[PDB]
This record gives sequence, C-alpha cells and structure tokens, in this order.
Amino acid sequence: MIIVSGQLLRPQNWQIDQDLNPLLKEMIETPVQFDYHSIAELMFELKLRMNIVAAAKTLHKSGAKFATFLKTYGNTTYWRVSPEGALELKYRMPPSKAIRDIAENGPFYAFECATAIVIIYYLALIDTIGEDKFNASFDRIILYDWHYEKLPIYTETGHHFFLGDCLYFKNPEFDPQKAQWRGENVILLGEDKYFAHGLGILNGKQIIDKLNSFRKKGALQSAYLLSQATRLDVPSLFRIVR
Amino acid sequence: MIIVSGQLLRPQNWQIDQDLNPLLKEMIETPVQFDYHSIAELMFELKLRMNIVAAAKTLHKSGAKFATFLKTYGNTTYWRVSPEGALELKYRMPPSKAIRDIAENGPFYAFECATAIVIIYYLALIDTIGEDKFNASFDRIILYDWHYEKLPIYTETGHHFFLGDCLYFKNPEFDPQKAQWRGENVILLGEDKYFAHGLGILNGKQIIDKLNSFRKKGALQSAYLLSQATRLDVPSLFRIVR
Repeated sequence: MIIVSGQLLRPQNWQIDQDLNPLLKEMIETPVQFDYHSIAELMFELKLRMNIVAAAKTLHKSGAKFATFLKTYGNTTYWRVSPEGALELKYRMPPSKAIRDIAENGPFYAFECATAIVIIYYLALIDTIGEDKFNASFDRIILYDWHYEKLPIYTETGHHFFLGDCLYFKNPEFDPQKAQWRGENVILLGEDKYFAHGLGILNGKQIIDKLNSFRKKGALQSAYLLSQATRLDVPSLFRIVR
Repeated sequence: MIIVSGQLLRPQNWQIDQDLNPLLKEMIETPVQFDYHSIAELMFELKLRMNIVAAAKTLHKSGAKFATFLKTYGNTTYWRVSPEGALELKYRMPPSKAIRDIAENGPFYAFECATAIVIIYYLALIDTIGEDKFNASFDRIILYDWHYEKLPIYTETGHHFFLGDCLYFKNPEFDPQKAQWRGENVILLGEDKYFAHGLGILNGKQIIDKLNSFRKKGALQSAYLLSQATRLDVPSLFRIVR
C-alpha cells in the first residue's frame, strides 16, 4: 500500500525503468503501508532498493571473501584494519572511491556477512545519488559488523518482504563450537533468492540445509527464515541527501 | 496525540513513575501524532526519552571534554583511539561497562559533539533495556562521529520538539578557519534548555550568540535552530525487550 502525500496510489501509464516494475507491484499490492511526501521519494526507494539488489550481485561477483573479524583484511590504499578487525577509512581518502574499490579489487578484501550488508548499502547509495553527494554526507567511514555512518535503518516484524530487504536465517540449535553458524544475514534478490556473503547466491532451502549441518548433537530444531526485515528509511535518507 | 493500537489516548489515573507524567502529558496534548502497538511500547518511549535527558546531564557532569577528532582520547583500559580519531572498544571488553566508564571516568575522555550524542544514546539505552540485553545486542562498538552499531536513528523535519530530541543549531556563515563552529548538536532537556557538548547547559540565545561570535567577517546570517529533530525509532528498539 503506497501513500503519496495523503493520496493512496492505485494502478495509475507511468514511464519508468522496467526493472523497477516488479518491486513497485509488490509495494502497491501489499497490505504494508509505504508513506511518502512525494513521488520523487517513492522513485528514490524503488531505485535504491533495486540498486541494493544489483550491489549484492556486484559484491558476490567481486572476489571479496568471507573472513572472521580477526582475519579481516582490505586494500591498504584506502583501509586500515584495526586489531579487532574493523576496516577504517584512512585519513582524508574519498569514501566513495574506497567503498567502490571493494567492488573493483575484491580479491584484496575479506570480511564478515554483517559488514557485507553495510557495504552493500553504501554501494547501492553511491549508485543512487552519485559519488559527490555520498562523499559530502557520509564523509567518515568504518566498516565493522553493523556499524553505519548516519544511515537511518530500522528492523520490523512481519512476513511481507520486498526486493532489497535484509533478512535473517536463524539457526537456533547451532553448534556452540561454531558460533559462526548461529544464523545468516542475507539480501532478498528475488523470490526465494538470496545473497549470502560467504555462501553465495542461494535459495532458502539451500541456506537452511547448510545451517542445519552445523547444529549441536541431537538437535531437532531446523534453521528458518525469521519473520522480520531490516530496511532503510527512505524519507529520512532522502532528506539527508537529495 | 497518542494513538495506541488504533485507539486515541486522552487523559486516563495510571500508576507510573511520576517522572514520566510531564512528557506523557506533553505527548498527548501536542498536535503531533505518536503511534504505538501497545502500552508497553509507549512506556518504553517515555522511559527512553527521560533516560536520554538524564544521560545528557550525566555526560555534562562527568568531566568528559570536547576534543576534535584528531585530539580525541579515551580510557585506554577499554578504548583504543584510531589515527583518524575513532574510539574503538578493545577486544573482548564488556560493552556496557566500557560505555558506562565514560560517565564514571569522564576526565579520561575527550571527543566531538556527534560522538557525544551517540554516547548519550548508548548510555540511555543501557539504562532502558539493561546491561544483559545491551551486551547481547550491541556487542561491538566504535564511537566516531555518527557511527551506530545497529541503532535505528532518523532525522525528520518539524518544529514540535520533545524531551530527549537531538536538535541542531546551524551556523551557516561560520568562520571557515574555525570549522568546529559549523553548528552544535544538542539534546533538549526542557523548554529552551539544551545540552551542548563542549559548551554546557545553555538556552538557545546563548548558543546562537556563542556561534555567532565565530562567523566570517561581515556575516549577515545568524546561527539558528533548524526545524528538524533526530530521534530513536521506538518500535525498532522495542523489538529488543519484547
């Protein structure tokens, strides 16, 4: 359900990018309410969300690897690794150049799946608003777990998902000697289609089966898709940038 | 105006912490709308906001000082300082305790005013959800500008403000040679009463006048209070406790 100003948007024709149509159909048909001040905001969400999808695929293809925090590394042209495994943007380096380098020199990087999600958000935002506006607003950067600079992010409960969502597979009876498998953050790329950093681009069964193989002795509870979604607050983000 | 589960909340008696009644009454009477899925959820917001106010006051009295990023320091028992000026939680230090140390050993810390706001949010959250839930969720921490570990924070346009809001005094024609005076992030502690890291607890006039004394030659634009509020998203946070 899409509401622009206070008018409900029904099947009302438009000359927009085709690859946006599937998402827009989801957002119109869903019971979930999307409120916008304007069409430009809605258009920003559509493009940002499909750019999140594209960026996840870009990261997947990049050659960047999975590593635990203590094994994390990056291109020292742009990033310093803290002892705890944070990737710190070096003094006065351009944020967009440094973040895009992850895509362009993937082999020089390895990091965690949460870190990968934030990276994907930044890559998508850069693709959406351009290097100049991104650098102006998100001018200091450290990539580390779920740290982000200024981004307005929220997580909500429910079973209705949309392309570009960040979702989570929980593995409740994971093997305690392998806490790395307690669950998996993913980007929703398509119907039953996920980006999962370190695992690849897989469907749900694949992810759940993989998780289920690293459970404790005698474990009976299967891994499963949590009913929640982590999302960028587009009106708030629109405000910062545009 | 408070609406809970689709029902308006008008004056209705309750057995709650007196400390919360002013804010509650303020949030009922105002024309702006607050929506909750439960009473528990509203109670969380009242407590969280009053804890933000208390935390600002705590930081004020702690002895923690203002410093630029390049001059930022912290208690090295808990925090390492990156070259760029980030305060990085040391490997396997308890997050709640490291953050609380800012209040308990204030003179060992100096940091910038965005960093200060984030610290106040963490201090308030610990007070609101307790150390166990805090440490379970916010298990990795770097204090640096507007970096957040999982915090759901957004900024909206408006001119109706409430206790615990984060506001901004802008200095459009600040002296380019004194960039720290670009503006001042504040927490609203009461009517025309602000916590301003590095300035103290001041009214609006005092902050504007202070800012105005660090403007370029011949400046005809006064520093002024922006029509915006920075806020924690309660439903995202409330997920944690229920």
